[PDB]
Amino acid sequence: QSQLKLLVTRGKEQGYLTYAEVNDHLPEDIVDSDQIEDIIQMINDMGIQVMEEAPDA
Amino acid sequence: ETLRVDPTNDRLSALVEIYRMMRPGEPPTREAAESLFENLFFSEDRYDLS
Amino acid sequence: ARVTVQDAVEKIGNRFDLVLVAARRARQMQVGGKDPLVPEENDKTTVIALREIEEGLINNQILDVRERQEQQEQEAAELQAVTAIAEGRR
Amino acid sequence: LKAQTKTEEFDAIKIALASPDMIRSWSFGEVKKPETINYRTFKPERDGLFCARIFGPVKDYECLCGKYKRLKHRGVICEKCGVEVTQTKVRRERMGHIELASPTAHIWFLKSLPSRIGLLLDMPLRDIERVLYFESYVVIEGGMTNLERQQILTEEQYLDALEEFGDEFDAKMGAEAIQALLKSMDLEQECEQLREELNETNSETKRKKLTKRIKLLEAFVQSGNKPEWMILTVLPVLPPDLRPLVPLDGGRFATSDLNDLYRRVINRNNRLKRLLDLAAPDIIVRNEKRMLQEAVDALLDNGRRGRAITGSNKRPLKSLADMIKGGKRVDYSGRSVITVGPYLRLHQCGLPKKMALELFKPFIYGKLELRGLATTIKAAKKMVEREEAVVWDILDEVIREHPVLLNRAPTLHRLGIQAFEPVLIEGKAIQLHPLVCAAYNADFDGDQMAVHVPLTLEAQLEARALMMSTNNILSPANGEPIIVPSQDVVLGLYYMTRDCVNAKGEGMVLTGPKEAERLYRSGLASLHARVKVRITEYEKDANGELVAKTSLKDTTVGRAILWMIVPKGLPYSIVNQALGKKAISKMLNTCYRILGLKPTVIFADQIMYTGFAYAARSGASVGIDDMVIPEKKHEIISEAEAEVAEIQEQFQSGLVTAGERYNKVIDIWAAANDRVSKAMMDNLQTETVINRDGQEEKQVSFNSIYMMADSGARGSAAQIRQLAGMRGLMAKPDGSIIETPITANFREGLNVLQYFISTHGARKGLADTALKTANSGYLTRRLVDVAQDLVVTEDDCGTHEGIMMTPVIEGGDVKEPLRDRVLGRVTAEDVLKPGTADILVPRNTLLHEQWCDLLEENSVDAVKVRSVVSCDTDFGVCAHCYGRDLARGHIINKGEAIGVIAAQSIGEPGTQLTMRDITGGLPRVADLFEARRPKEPAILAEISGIVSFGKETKGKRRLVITPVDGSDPYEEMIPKWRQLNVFEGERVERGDVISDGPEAPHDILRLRGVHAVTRYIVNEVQDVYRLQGVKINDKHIEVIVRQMLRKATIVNAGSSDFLEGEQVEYSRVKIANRELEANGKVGATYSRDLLGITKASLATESFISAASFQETTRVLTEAAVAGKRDELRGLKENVIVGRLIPAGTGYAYHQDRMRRRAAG
Ligand SMILES: Nc1nc2c(ncn2[C@@H]2O[C@H](COP(=O)(O)OP(=O)(O)O)[C@@H](OP(=O)(O)OP(=O)(O)O)[C@H]2O)c(=O)[nH]1
Ligand SMILES: [Zn+2]
Ligand SMILES: [Zn+2]
Repeated sequence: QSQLKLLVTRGKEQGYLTYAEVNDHLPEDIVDSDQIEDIIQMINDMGIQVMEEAPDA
Repeated sequence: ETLRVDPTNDRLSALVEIYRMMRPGEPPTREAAESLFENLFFSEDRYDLS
Repeated sequence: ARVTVQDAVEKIGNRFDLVLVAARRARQMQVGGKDPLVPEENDKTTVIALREIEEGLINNQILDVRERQEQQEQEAAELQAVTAIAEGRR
Repeated sequence: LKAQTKTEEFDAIKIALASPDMIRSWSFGEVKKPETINYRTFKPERDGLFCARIFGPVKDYECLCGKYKRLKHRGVICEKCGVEVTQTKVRRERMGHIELASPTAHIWFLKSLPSRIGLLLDMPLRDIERVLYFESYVVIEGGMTNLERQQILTEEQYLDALEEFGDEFDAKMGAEAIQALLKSMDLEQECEQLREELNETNSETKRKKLTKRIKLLEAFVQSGNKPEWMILTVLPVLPPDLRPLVPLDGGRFATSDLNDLYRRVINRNNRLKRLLDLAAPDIIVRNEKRMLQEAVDALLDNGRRGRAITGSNKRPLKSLADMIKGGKRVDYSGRSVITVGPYLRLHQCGLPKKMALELFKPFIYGKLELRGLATTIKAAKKMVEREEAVVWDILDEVIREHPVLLNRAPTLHRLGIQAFEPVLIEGKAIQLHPLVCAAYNADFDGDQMAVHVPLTLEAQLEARALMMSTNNILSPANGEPIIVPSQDVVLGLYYMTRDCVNAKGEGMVLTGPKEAERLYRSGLASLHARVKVRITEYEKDANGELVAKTSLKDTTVGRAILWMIVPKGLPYSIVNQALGKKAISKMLNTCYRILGLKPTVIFADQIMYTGFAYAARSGASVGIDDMVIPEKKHEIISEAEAEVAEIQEQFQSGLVTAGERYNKVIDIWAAANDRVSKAMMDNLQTETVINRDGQEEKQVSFNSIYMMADSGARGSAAQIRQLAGMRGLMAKPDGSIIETPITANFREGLNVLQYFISTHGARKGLADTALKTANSGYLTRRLVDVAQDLVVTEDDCGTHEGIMMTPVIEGGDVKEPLRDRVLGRVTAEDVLKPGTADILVPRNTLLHEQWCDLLEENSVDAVKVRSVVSCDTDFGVCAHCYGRDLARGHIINKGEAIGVIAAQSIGEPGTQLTMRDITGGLPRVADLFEARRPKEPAILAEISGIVSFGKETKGKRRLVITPVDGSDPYEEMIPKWRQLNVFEGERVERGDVISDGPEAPHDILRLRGVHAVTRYIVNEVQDVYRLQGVKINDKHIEVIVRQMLRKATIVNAGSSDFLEGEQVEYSRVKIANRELEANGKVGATYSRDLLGITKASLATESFISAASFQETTRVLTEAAVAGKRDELRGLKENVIVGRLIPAGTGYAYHQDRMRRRAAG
């Protein structure tokens, strides 16, 4: 709901891939060196369908 | 509107939330949650506008 | 072909094959049986092959055929040894 | 009966998972100790990371201890220590392995975008797959009661479920749990049942995940790899030499981080092994397992999760993956500062004595030992190390016809590296021919070039027949000459014309060459008068040959003497009758098209020599009085400031809109700027008075500056306008324009204020330049990466279709014609003629035969031409369909390299592109190639029907248009925002405009047509080059758009699985082999799909080529999953492997090898 709707609606497509944005719109403990790669892998490359492979994962 | 989206309701929950935001790991206590916030904008050894 | 080398390509299309065959002939000259056809005049083997190609002699089919004759000369003329070896292991 | 078991030639490489036994096959021993080198003896330990028995010996042929020394025992191992004494390079190739106790998960197949171990098992990645192997939540491994097959349980749930049943559904936790999970999984039975279930009564509400997983599972099962190999139990070891610990200077060793990693994993693994023999507390052992997981994951690929530190350095440790995820130095090379060499030819360059001495070292050695002089090789070394005169003469022999290729730093296009014949020069700097000084885009500010020596025989011939400067007469981008004379020479030839009246003139006639005697002997001037002479012209027609034509024409002294330089052919005189400006290149071009190579080259050398010589004879300089200011300057400025003063006074008393008076006053100063500019030009242009016979006449100013401007030679109108006129509107950091332009000029004094204003323009100018210079190459990389795989092959196929070429006419409302876009183009088929016959079918439009397209009047302005866009070729490009545009005058040679040359030519003029309903500039080009949808995309009618409203805002909604006719309706979506263009009831055609705005290339290609969308792209990308004034052929754009439309989408039912979007390569080759194979009903119809450069380059057959540019960690992993193999026709992937390139001089090799790989 929250994460999915915010990520999809906002990122259309954030133009310059504004990373420093939705990373703060995420819960749990922040400042980790783990969740970083799970966002730079979805935004581009396999566009459109990748944004549907993100939520399911 | 800012208050409407604010989970915290008092001083303890606020300092604890801030402590969990700054140092995400160890369970926030009483001394740690307070001393950390004090050592951010209210201590010369940790903050100074010169 | 000191400066094109363009007059050689129309004799054998695609400059690449021109490079191949010319390098082939120049390879024959630099090491092994030399014997140029067009007078040297103090030119490297690089250009000598190009001169020959321009002259009209020494192409792809030419070198291949002469290689066939070369094989028929080395093999057929020296079979007395091979045949004698053929009876080695029955 | 082959079956050879040695290291011979390979045709392909295979990538796949590695079994534990597969790892054992590489094992030349087992690392068991964290020890590296001895603390005292500095000798490799027993079973450490640098063993001698396992890997390789330290010294070449002597063992560890010293029982055996020389080559006596090169095949026999040592008695005291099993050390195979062979080479020391053996230590560089030897593998080795570590066999862990408890299983360990591979970091790549675990967490790399899609959970490879998860998706194959259908299970959440960082959620479930983490908590069950980190020893936290136990998982099930198949149950026949109450519990499913892949659910997650807690310790409480575990014991409860164990108490209810137990001893019949046993399922562990951790690594080995996931191992049994993958192992128990049956890929076959699931591949069947999934196909059954995921096809029964389901619309587009499921098909996504269905087709996805089934294709993935089918790929994995057909790949051959067993899921057991997903998590490793045996971890291989990298060779010691690839991670050595070499002693630097005075102790202080230098080791790799991999040694730290392997040492850590060894330690943790050993403790884990020891704990599984002593007391075994669950918490301790499980923690050590997680720690072993940490060490292993850190060794394979750090990334990624906190990053293991240590090593004293606050920086992370370079893991294995970090060494293969992200400039080829070469011997026989050098570099130095360049310098002009006027006395040189066009196929020659100034190569320093000492420089050439060090370069051709091995050649000098061989030649010395060959002739005599030096008794041996070392004798030659000692002979050249002591430069003994005679050696130099030998050098003059080795560099005789041995070409050396030069190179500049910023290599934009093919002409970045050009070969020349070395000429010894007493100096330490490298001299270059001033003619080819433009191709390099090089100046003599202090720039330096590098030199390379073609060692291989065929390498020398490649440099002579391809990379030679004499072979690069024309530019690969545009057919126009590239070695065209520049500033100095053009000014010279411009001064060799310029008809001046009287002044030692008179019509004293002679005969060509004789006039030269007149010039040196003074008496007569040089720029008179005109004067008449006898010109012996030469022309040819029909049957070629040469036809004389002596006559008496009225030229000048300069034209007469300059006529001697002109070759045999050419129209003569009329090429000299003009001047020196732009026709200076035209003459060179025509000479090339009507004569050939050699005569065009010597003509260039002659015009260069003549240009420089007479330029020196002229003595054109630049004094302070050369830039004469207009007298009407102060007048015009006062008038402009008068108008603006009145406007300000009006603004004071309201009246005019003060909100935009800024714009109109800008028009005032802008107009005034044009007034001063026009005044200065009209003055500085004509002037003069002379005194012909009875005096009183006017020509054109001989004012040096004007002479430089009216003859190329770096001098434009704007610059001159700033020199004597005035610097107009100046930019402001806000982006706005100042309402007080620089009234003064460089000829005059400049106030501190306006200079402090101009500094902004200079700053932003240099800044923007620094940006677009790097941005140009940034685009070039993408262009090359997407296009560097297509090469002209299969000679010349059939087909006739092709874009109808027509002169780009903005003349609809602005008048601007360009009808040279058809030349060297292969005709589609007999494109008619106002009557009959004329044009043939496959006849390529000649340079003289394109001039024949003017004898058919202005009526014929449309010709169908075969292009690279079409062409029924397979994996290449038809020679005819392309063209001929090269440095060569003929058609492109079969097996060239269209892709790279195309990309280079496109991204070459990128340096001179100004970044910003008109974007314009480099960014506009990028958006066009990437095929991005506009910020306000228009809409088109998919099927021709009757326009009618579909429920006024009934959704949702937002307007709805429904063009329905013949059969079946359509419901488009109009979002209220933005108006319309077609009333209700009206009929539309197939692809009509119903938004009147920016068009989307996707809609055009999908609906309008491929010819239409390609025409759009080419005619829109050129429009941004028109403004910049950069000439570039349309062929190259068509080339990139060719593979820009590489893939498509099939929609029906065939051997291919419907939803899969595949390239028209396999599509066409399979549809051609199905209509006449079994049945045409076993195949579907495809549909072209527009995809950007990046999206297109992303997809490629070879996994190595992909591993080059895009993210290596992804491509390498996914290619590891499915047993893929490169085989092996790409350019890029065949470069890093270090073999012959499947193009150019190669191709034939690849073709032979390709046909060779048909036996099996
Ligand atoms: N086009 C052409 N020229 C050849 C050919 N063979 C020899 N030449 C010309 O020979 C001239 C100088 O060669 P040399 O080394 O001095 O004498 P060489 O012919 O015996 O080797 C050059 O003239 P140059 O090129 O006219 O000098 P320049 O025009 O570059 O100033 C060179 O181009 C050939 O096959 N084709
Ligand atoms: Zn030994
Ligand atoms: Zn074709």
